[PDB]
Amino acid sequence: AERHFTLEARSSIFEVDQGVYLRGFSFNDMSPGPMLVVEEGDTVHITLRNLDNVTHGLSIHAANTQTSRFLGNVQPGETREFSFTADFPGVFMYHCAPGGHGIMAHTMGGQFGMIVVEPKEKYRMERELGRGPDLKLYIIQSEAYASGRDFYDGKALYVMFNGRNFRYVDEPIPVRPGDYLRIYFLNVGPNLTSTLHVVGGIFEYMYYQGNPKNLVVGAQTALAGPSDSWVIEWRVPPVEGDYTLVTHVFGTAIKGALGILRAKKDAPRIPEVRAEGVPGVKEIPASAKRVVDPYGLASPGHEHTVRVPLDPALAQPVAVGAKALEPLPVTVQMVGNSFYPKVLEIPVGTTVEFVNEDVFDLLEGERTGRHDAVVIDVQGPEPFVTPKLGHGERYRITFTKPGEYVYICSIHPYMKGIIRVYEPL
Amino acid sequence: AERHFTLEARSSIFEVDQGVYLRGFSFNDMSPGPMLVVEEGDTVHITLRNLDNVTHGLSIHAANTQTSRFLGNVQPGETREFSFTADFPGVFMYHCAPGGHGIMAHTMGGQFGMIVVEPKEKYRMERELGRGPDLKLYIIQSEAYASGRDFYDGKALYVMFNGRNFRYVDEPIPVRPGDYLRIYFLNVGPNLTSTLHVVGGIFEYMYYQGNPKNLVVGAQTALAGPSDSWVIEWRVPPVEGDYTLVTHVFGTAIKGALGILRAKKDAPRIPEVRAEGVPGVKEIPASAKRVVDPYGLASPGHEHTVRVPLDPALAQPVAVGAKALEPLPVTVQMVGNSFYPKVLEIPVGTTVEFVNEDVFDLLEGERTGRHDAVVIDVQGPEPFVTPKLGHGERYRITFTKPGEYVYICSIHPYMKGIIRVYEPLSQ
Amino acid sequence: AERHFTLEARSSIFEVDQGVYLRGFSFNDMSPGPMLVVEEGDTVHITLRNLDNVTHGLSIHAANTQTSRFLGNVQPGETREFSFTADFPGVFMYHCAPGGHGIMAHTMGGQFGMIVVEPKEKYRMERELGRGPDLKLYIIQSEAYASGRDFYDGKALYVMFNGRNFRYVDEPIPVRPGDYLRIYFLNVGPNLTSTLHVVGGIFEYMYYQGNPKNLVVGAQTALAGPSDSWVIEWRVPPVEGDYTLVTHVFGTAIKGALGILRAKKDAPRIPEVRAEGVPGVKEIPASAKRVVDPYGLASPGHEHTVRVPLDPALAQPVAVGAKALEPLPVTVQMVGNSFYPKVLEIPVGTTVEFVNEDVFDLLEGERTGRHDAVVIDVQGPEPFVTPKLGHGERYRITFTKPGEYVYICSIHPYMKGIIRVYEPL
Ligand SMILES: [Ca+2]
Ligand SMILES: [Ca+2]
Ligand SMILES: [Ca+2]
Ligand SMILES: [Cu+2]
Ligand SMILES: [Cu+2]
Ligand SMILES: [Cu+2]
Ligand SMILES: [Cu+2]
Ligand SMILES: [Cu+2]
Ligand SMILES: [Cu+2]
Ligand SMILES: [Cu+2]
Ligand SMILES: [Cu+2]
Ligand SMILES: [Cu+2]
Repeated sequence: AERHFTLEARSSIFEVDQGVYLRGFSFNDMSPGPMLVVEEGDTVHITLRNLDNVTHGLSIHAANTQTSRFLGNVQPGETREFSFTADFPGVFMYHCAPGGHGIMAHTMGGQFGMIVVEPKEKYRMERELGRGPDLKLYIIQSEAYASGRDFYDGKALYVMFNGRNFRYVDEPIPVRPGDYLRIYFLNVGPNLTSTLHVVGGIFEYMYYQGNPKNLVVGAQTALAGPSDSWVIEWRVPPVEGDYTLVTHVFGTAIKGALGILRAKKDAPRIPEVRAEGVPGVKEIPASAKRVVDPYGLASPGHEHTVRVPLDPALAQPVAVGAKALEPLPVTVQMVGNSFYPKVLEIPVGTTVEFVNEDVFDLLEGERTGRHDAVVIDVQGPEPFVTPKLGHGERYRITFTKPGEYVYICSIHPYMKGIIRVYEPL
Repeated sequence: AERHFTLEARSSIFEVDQGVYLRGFSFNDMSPGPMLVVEEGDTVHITLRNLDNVTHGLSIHAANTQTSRFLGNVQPGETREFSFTADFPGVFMYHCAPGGHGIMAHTMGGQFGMIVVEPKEKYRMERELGRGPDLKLYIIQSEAYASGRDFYDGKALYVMFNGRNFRYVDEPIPVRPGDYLRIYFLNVGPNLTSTLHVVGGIFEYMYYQGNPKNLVVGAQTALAGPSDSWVIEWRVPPVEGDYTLVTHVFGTAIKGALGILRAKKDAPRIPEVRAEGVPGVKEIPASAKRVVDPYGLASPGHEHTVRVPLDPALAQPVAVGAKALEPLPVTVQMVGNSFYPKVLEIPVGTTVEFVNEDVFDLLEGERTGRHDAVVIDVQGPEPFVTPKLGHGERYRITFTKPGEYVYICSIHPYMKGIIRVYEPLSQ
Repeated sequence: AERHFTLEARSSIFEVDQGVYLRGFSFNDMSPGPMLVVEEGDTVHITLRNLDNVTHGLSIHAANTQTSRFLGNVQPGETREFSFTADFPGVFMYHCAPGGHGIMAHTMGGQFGMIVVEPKEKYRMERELGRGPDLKLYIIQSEAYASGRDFYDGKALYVMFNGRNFRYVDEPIPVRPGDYLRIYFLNVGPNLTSTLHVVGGIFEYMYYQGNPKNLVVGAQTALAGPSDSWVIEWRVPPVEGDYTLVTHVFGTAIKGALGILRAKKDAPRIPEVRAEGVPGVKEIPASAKRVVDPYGLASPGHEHTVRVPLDPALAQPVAVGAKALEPLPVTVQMVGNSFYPKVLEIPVGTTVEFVNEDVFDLLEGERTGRHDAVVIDVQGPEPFVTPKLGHGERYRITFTKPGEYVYICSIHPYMKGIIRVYEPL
């Protein structure tokens, strides 16, 4: 058949926990984005629309043909149409791909999902039992970051199944003892490895990449690096109670990646568990505990604020050898399309040094990791507009008077920071 | 056969290097715990006893049947009895499972071990040679943490084979050139991946999860994430000398995960190398150079102490636009069933904000990641008790007078921290 | 056949990005080192020479026989000769092996490379097509570190294919639509996992370790931990354009691990891409923007400098209910054959505590992780010499007068740090 899907690139807000909101980028106002399911040999038609005010694009791992000419560098308001044949069965990632630096920077902000290509060849348990699964479960594991600095460092704030911390503890997935389950698992990462496990289960058959040829049997874990996938076949044992789904990378399980398969003889067949996030929200309620934003300003502001005391060399003349010591500059890094620290408070007389730690400094716009810092809200006498900095390039500003400045990158306008200059009354 | 094993949950202290002690939890006073070996098709009876003052439990990956109802949420002094059939051959992890948050928090404190299910189908090198191994080696790789903060961040202090840094450098494993070795390897993690390697060897046959069907041949490395396992068959080449066992993740090999197979023509046949820690101690000697405790107070105390100077906004009135700036609070995180920083020294007038960074705030007791802070050693006029905080909830306290305080969490009484408040003697 | 290769251990400087220089250790002045290619069943003769002023050695994973007796603990000026038979086909790492602690410490400084053992049994796509590859590509992924602290913590500064950030973006690899490519991939790490991917491709056949028996089919990623390898067979789809080679661990792709296969119908047949770095330099030019050195002093110096104010307990007498508080010591760690922080600036009256965080404290020289700290080129009134510290051992020094001290480890003389003591004028 011919199958058609529409993906819409957008800026969004995701509710990842009770009272916890994440700012980022989506397809169709959900993270993970819409789940696409086709059969091996189908023609797949994609319409990609950019509804945002920055450039986006698309990579789709089910296509064994050129994609970036057709689906990259999609400007604000532009549409693309692309078709391909699904020649390889299994479980595939899709994600945003503006091109260059932006492929990595946008993917980590929420722009990812799953496409399943169901094989003509039946999986082994289906063949052996003469019937299809009693239940199919589709799961994405993914990470959320508090800053571009933390993204470079591999320090995830939350890790989750289908876009919400402990989603399937709050709403346990109903199963029955004796059910043939088929699980479709994709770890999008983007940094951390996963080892998927069910407490009370040994997976009978698993298929690396979801291809029926790549058979592994009798496993306690399914090992998956970023963008690795598996199809897993397992019968629920003939005993009632909770069979917990978890990653055995326990420093990530503790951050949200744990759910429950609740086995009861009379359990209802509910709507299909798709690898899709909850719909995004329109605004942040005033009752929020935390707002996470890797690229821009986050709440509460005080947990992202660095207040620097006066350097000992500025408080008075001090020295080591011959002449007086100069004060040390205070660094603000450009890193992972963000400014680190996000909010800096310094005393009059301090020199700030911007430094670009992003590495890919070719191309332009959302395809580049070059950055500048340009004031957009001026409450002081010393507004600033830095040059555009390549990797490892630097720019110094000395602040001599009190004031407060909100600034952005002109190339990537969702990058935002604050400098405040204080003085004794 | 029917096979019976007894596991005893307890609080323990492990000597992980010369003069270096680690506080945590165990089964039977060793980390890794008792190694269990059965045959495929055996009936396995487990007796679990809780000898500690907090709740514990057990998960056992060789069981393909419901376990949490029968072995979870085991109260202090309680016993459970459970049986299952070993239907699947291989190398399996077992670990503590109070339930919920505690599964992750207790496992990282030391409560893990191995159960092996030997297959009825013989492995390929045994079949080909017509005999069993000349020596079996059972190995667990595991991590130790200085704090729950470091646990969240994946920053291990030590990484080790069978519970002690460079154990098999200090005591090399005797083998002979030409020996048929069979290695049973489990990476328990709980955070880091392993690539097992022997210097001077290429592994002939390997079996993912220890299942004979999952064959990989001719490998320089055996890739294993947390709770992944392998069985490996290899012949020692016909040349004497040291063949070093190591993980090729070299930032973890450097932390303790390296040992020696010492090949000599006249080497005695030693008893099998079991995947079990050295038994623990009851007191820490005065000779100790370091005490590590992820949940509580560590030694020396100064290496875990943050001393804050007076906020510039408190030192005098300061301003940006017009009105004076407020001082920033000093943060104490509850994270990985610990307080971070462990010891905080602040000047009078300072406000502390407790914030709960643990995420799972459901259930109760050892099953929850809710926390409070309650003073239990009062050496000042301002002892305190916070509410019980869920994820991302906060509580502020302003300290106006000098003093010191040791506090715990009432939910998890092994969590411990210190606040000291200082003031110039001139006042 | 009988094949002979010469490896020369030395100290080197690599240009890993434009204007960015990395100090470390090499074979033959390139990182990765020379690529060695043999056939299954060949006798391989190695000549190892140590051209440096510290001990080096060699481990070679293609040898299934004792190596360390013959190639370990190679003193300055020494030569070793070693032969073995290549009995196992695939893609193997080699690296420095002085012994003990130094195996890990030297390998992370750049001393690694690839040896390929081509199988007698033909790979599947070569069998099916009746001909060899149109182009062979040999790729190493490796990491670079700013400090031994960062090495312990898994925090790589750069991650790259064949020794230079975005090398194959700056110079894309020409291919033709329809080409049979065979890729020989080795992740040397030494810490991070990789998931190798081509944008617009699904890998047809892959071989774990490069052994023809270990077949995996139809994959979007090839998962590889440190020292894991693959051989990958893939046909370029019949469409012109760029097919991007990348690791899906996107926090490492963003640090330099991304390249381009540029597909054109009229592309010339270039020479095979060898898994070898760019030859090093003898001096760092005036133009340089960054010098990285995990063991020693880096540039600019101020980005590695910690300046401490006077302890509140030294400023004035303070107490917590009883007698006056003592000041807390300021820690310098010995960790990963380096001092952390690299540069420390402290006020007169401050006590410093050196602590050895390296764990392996047996053996001697480059085989041990024992360390001391000793002032060279003395130009301050209070020079120091610490004892040689084992793991977790400590030593205190109280500084009472102003001055500057450059210091080294006597055991590992390339380790270097600075302490400066300041005083009000
Ligand atoms: Ca919740
Ligand atoms: Ca030791
Ligand atoms: Ca560049
Ligand atoms: Cu995008
Ligand atoms: Cu991709
Ligand atoms: Cu920018
Ligand atoms: Cu427990
Ligand atoms: Cu488990
Ligand atoms: Cu608690
Ligand atoms: Cu070396
Ligand atoms: Cu090696
Ligand atoms: Cu040294």
